[PDB]
Amino acid sequence: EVQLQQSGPELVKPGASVKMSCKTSGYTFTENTMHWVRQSHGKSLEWIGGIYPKNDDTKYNQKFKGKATLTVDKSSSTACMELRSLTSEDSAVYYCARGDYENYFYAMDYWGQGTSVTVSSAKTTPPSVYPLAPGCGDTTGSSVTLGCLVKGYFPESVTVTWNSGSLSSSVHTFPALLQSGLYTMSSSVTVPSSTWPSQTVTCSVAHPASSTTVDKKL
Amino acid sequence: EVQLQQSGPELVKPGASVKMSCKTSGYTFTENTMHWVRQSHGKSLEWIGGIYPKNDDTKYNQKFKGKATLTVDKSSSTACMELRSLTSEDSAVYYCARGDYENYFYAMDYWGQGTSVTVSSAKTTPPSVYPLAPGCGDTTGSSVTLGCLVKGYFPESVTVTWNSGSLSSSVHTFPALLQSGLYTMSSSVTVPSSTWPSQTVTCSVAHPASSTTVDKKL
Amino acid sequence: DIQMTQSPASLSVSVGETVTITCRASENIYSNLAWYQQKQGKSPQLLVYAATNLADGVPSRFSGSGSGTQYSLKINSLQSEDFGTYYCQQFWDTPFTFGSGTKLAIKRADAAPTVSIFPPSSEQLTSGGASVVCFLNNFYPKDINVKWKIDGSERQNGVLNSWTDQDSKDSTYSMSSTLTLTKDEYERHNSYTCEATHKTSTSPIVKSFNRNE
Amino acid sequence: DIQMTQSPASLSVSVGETVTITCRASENIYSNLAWYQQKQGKSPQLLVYAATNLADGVPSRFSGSGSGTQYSLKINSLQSEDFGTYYCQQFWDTPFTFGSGTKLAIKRADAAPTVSIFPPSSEQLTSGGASVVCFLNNFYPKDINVKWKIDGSERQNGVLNSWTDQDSKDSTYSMSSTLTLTKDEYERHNSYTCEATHKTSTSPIVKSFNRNE
Amino acid sequence: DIQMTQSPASLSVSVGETVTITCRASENIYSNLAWYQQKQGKSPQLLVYAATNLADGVPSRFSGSGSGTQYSLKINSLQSEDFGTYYCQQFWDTPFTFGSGTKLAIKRADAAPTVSIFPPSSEQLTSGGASVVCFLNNFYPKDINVKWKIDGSERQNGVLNSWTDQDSKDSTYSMSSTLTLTKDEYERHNSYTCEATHKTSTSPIVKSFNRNE
Repeated sequence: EVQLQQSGPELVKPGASVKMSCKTSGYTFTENTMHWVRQSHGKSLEWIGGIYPKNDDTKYNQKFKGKATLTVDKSSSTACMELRSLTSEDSAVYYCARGDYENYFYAMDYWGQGTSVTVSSAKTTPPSVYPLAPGCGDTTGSSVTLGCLVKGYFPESVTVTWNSGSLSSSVHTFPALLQSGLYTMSSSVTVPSSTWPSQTVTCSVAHPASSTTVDKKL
Repeated sequence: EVQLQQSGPELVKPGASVKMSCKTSGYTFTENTMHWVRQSHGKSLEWIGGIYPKNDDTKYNQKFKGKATLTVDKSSSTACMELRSLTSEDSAVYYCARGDYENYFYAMDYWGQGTSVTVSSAKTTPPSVYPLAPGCGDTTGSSVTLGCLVKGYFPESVTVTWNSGSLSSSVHTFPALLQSGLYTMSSSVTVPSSTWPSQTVTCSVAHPASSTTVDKKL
Repeated sequence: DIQMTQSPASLSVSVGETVTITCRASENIYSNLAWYQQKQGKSPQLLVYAATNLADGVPSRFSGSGSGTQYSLKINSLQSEDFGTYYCQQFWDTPFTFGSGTKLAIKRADAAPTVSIFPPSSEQLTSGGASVVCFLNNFYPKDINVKWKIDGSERQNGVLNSWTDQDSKDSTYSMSSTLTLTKDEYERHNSYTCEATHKTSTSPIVKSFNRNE
Repeated sequence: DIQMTQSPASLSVSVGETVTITCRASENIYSNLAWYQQKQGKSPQLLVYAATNLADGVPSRFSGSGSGTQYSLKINSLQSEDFGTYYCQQFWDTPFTFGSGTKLAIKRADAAPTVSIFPPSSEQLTSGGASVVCFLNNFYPKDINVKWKIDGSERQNGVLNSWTDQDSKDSTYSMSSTLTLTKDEYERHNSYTCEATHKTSTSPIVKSFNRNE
Repeated sequence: DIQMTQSPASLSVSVGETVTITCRASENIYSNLAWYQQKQGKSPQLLVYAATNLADGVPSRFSGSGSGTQYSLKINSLQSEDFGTYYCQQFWDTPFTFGSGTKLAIKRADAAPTVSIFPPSSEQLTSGGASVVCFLNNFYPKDINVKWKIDGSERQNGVLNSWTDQDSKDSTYSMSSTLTLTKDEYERHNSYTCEATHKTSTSPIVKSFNRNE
């Protein structure tokens, strides 16, 4: 069984470098080659480069000639990749894949864990969430929805719960966007109008990075 | 009906030679050719060489140039093969197959009996088996298994029985490995916990080469 | 430089139908093409390589074809485990340029989305920020948009739109739209409107409210 | 030199399904390929030669295909008499390099293996040798391993592992694992543990005992 | 010189199955091949010429194929009127060398042959000749032999063996074996034995008698 294990994501200051290494197992390393693929946002794929550790010889993309640097260690059967001069748009997902037998063709069967990189100049901020509830005095229609806006939090992501996890049916998880160096997301739940506003409801969010939890009444 | 009969296996001292011959029948010998195939452990196949007895001309593998030697006898319609300088890893299975009509292509329909060769510097030793039974005073779970370890025996193989062949259902035959020039195998049977330890049980093994049988109580 | 794209942008095929997807290349490779299956939060794997042979673990339902610069992938039939996206591969020359990607969906009966707009709370008013959001949920198909008219005037830019992937239970989508606005704009303006334009409604559904009502 | 291998290592196909097996070659023969059927303890025979024509005694269920350096063998459908391994053949140049081989199995319902560990007897203690064994039987699929932790420490090398081929009655496998150890190691150590890691169990099943218990 | 043979020697196919027969040529004609139907006591006729087109009176069940030096004839399905032999034809160069021929049979349930041996009469004893015969009838399949051990000694040559073609009623074969011997051999020998070795019997069936019994 061929298995390639990667490392964990890291936080890099723009302008510094990064060390990416993923070990290989389940086969013989030096007879085959290695490749790298970058997945840019939102959805795209691009071939970073490859290394065949018999010489060692390599080939890179025309744009990565002055950035990506690859090296290999055959003692621990691992493959390394170095990236320098990181910019704001350099945040992406990298893969560890094994190529053909002394060949770069013959499309690769197995891929990496998908370890990504995070490069930004902004520090961690506690999430600021506020209750949003009706209203002008009437609720239309018979099925009314609620929600709470989670904004001003770093980094992705935050964990949100509804009524201490009592109702898991109507919970909806909305992704965020990138503006002003911060992140803004939301969530939506639907409750019948018969129980509103008789039964209590709340919005609870937890941020694992800064260990900040905020409880509030809608 | 084409039939190719081989000889029996032999015991060769490392460094000596061996005589391998297999007679042919059911067709005309001299118009066709002959080939040899070696099956290395655990599972692999390799083409030793071939002989076409019109000249006689032959071709061999690059590694067998200085080892394998082939000769033919058209009077008795047989094909011979000679191997010299046998080593520890030269133990394998050989096949006797007839080729095409003045051609080495056109893959061969019929093959040999599979006569193998045994080359080692170790002599025959009587098998040493010991009883293995519970226990710490409890048997878990409701279905308990037994077994006896057969080690220190040469050559492969030995015949093992369970309760004088009364229960043939749960008997399992485990192959052996190669270490320290000896062989170690085992067997496993499953009996209900209701009859244990009320009913007697035993492990009997018989070695045909040295004519040594060992009876014991589990 | 070698370049290629797929067509069309996205597909929707239920379980038990035939999927026809193609990716056209500018130059002619004559030989190699590959297809990858990438789900959400997982890495791709090899399916069909060299436009013909299929890798391990792939059933007979996936079959490739095409020659020259025109290639295709025929899926008969589709199963509930095939959800994800597809890519294409070219071995012709280095560097390799991959495909643009195509998203798959499940065809079903159309559903009218629910829409609501909510006023901001009183805690945000003293924090310096203010925002109004418009909730849309349980719709189909994928093509819909939203705009903001404040007293009959468009607000661009500064309208954020987040999308949600395929849901496992009822097989639908969801979104959220939040309008960013300062303190001065909230005081001189009253009506806040958001509209949902969907193919199953001949007119945009409008939800509105007022500050003094 | 001419060289070729097969893919993948092993397959499992029940009776009545389609078998797709391929063996890729580095150079291009353009013509000749052969497939051989070798069971346990018997010699192979010819099935399909030249990638197209089939030999005598072979039914219509075996059909070959492929061109250039890409070849394949399509088996529709599989029957209970087809158990064994497959090889490949190349007539391009001498010497001939055969295939690596691929093992076939029968898909069925998964089964949890039984595991037990037994202490050595008192007759071995005076003979100078000592061994502990770990019994595993009645499992599926083929992928499983075993390790030895003595008081929380790995023992390598010297752990032997024997495997058993397909069983005719219940269609399962079996193994045995014996740990070789000297007289000094047995006296200063107490706990002897072996673990069975199987895909149907989220945690390794552990069997343990003690000398003083 | 141009030369070609068929494979295999003979086939057995019942009514309603597929017949795969091939005849390989040393050189490559690229074009022409013919198949002939010759029964017992009648002349052949043309069936399929140029490996593709079929002559008149031939149904759609006969279809040819193959290219280069590898050709084949696919019969789907077989009918009770197709009994006979097949040949092959080559127009490549003069002189034309035809095929070796292949006999067809009908598969059915196996049957154990009856065997008996009879002593010679008293009229032959004074005529100067003497013979012993061994009767075998109602067997299947085609592969069987017979030998003569007189007091435990083989008699070769001088053992004649005659064979019978397919029977129309019960669909079986028959043979006869007569041992030629002189006057001196009959006087000093007593036991006359003939054996029938058939695939449905694990041991040769022996019929014997004596002169003084």
